[PDB]
Amino acid sequence: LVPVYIYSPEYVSMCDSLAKIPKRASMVHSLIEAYALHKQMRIVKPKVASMEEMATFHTDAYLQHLQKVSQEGDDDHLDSIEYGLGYDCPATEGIFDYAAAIGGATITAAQCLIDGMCKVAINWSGGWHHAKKDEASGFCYLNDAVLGILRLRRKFERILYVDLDLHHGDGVEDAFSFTSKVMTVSLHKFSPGFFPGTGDVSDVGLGKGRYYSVNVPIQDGIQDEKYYQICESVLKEVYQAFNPKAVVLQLGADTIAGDPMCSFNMTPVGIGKCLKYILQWQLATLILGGGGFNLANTARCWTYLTGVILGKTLSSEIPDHEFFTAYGPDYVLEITPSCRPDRNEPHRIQQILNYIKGNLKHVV
Amino acid sequence: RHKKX
Ligand SMILES: [K+]
Ligand SMILES: [K+]
Ligand SMILES: [Zn+2]
Repeated sequence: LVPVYIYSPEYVSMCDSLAKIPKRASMVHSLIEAYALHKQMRIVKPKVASMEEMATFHTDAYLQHLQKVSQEGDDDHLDSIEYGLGYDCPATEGIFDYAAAIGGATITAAQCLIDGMCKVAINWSGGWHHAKKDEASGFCYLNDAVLGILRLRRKFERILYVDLDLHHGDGVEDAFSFTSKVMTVSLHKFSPGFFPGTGDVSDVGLGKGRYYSVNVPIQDGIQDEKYYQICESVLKEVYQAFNPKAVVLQLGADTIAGDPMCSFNMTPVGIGKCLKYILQWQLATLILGGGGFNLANTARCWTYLTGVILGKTLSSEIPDHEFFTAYGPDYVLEITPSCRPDRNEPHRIQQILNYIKGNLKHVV
Repeated sequence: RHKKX
């Protein structure tokens, strides 16, 4: 009944090396440790994913290319553009070891849930949901979320994937778009020009998996109250229709106010309410991180959410620790929404929710 | 192909 916390000092150091989010893993763990939450959890050392484990989703051609460019850090390789390596996903030295580490950590978490040693397994450094079978994408080199679901598949016949990242979890949706045994649900910003450009409400999966992909297109400026209304409405209908045996939850903090992407206007409290709703299902749950580019706020959010999982109220004052100086200007745990408009029209939201309700009527 | 980022 004690939550599993995927952590090792080696694992955090590796995750710190990602160019797009340097030192974020350290800051998240350091704050969690400063609140002493790790003492209330079962700390589990992550394994490194084998080539074969990664090949359960990713193609050998792609994996071999990753390993190749990882050796010398071969930027400007002729085939790199084809495999998605570029501005978003640079071909840096040791990137293969980075991929295998994160993929292994999520698999380890999934294996803990399978063994029944816990009901909640946490990997805050995972959740890289953009990666395709043969293509890096959106800062993601390996889709650890897919690898984790594939592992959970060995025991749980129906798996629900819930993606609360700011961006559409297109990698995970595409991976399972043709099956009805994994349902993916994504709430995300949807607007022409905004990455990755997919995930309209009309995208519902294909073939046998038709209506087993749920997409909730949302506009800039949404805050806690409306977001939870939308989330609770969709998840209630999804839970009744799909009846999941396990849940994979992606909680990218790039929705949080203060993020440089400045799109959604959320606080960890709002996200926490969505988390609580899923947690009271009492199903095996894999918790992943994802986006989050205000590093202090991302740490604030996932530390708060960890407290939520443990059912603990945390002190409002950030305790002194290695990165205390980064928590200005008020050095508190809570985050204040920005004073900017919510661009979501209630009639648009209502139309979206009705479209989804109609789609889920087919799910039987 | 969009840019993230
Ligand atoms: K999302
Ligand atoms: K599906
Ligand atoms: Zn994101």
